[PDB]
Amino acid sequence: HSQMAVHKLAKSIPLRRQVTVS
Amino acid sequence: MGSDTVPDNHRNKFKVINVDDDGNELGSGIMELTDTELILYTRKRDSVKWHYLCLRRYGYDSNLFSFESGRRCQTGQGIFAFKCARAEELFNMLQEIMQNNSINVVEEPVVERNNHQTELEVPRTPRTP
Repeated sequence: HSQMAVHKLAKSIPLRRQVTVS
Repeated sequence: MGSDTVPDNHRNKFKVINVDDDGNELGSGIMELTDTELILYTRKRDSVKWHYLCLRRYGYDSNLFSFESGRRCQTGQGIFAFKCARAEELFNMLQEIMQNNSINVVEEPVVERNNHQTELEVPRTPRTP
């Protein structure tokens, strides 16, 4: 984990857009 | 600093909140989109910085920064949720930062009409009831 900030979701969210940047 | 005619006016970050699965906010970090890095400042010590396009699929909802990067390091593998007001800036910017390096940003929603793709069905045939 190394602390960091950006937590983990492991699940999509109700987004308004959909740009999947590889 | 460096003595070679180098300006400083080149900082574009976004105070994004590091949220968990549920989304009840954890702390708060500064998302940075340098010329070649997504340095996500946090705890004034930990820097969750990716290689920009090292992600996998990035999105956003009004004022929510969503970005997912494949297995690498920092925090781990999975989707990331962030809460900010400059969500537009970050996104919009990124979208531009990608066109500069021909980065991949496979966009799905692009307002279609009728139907572009075709599915297996035709030609049809009469059943004769």
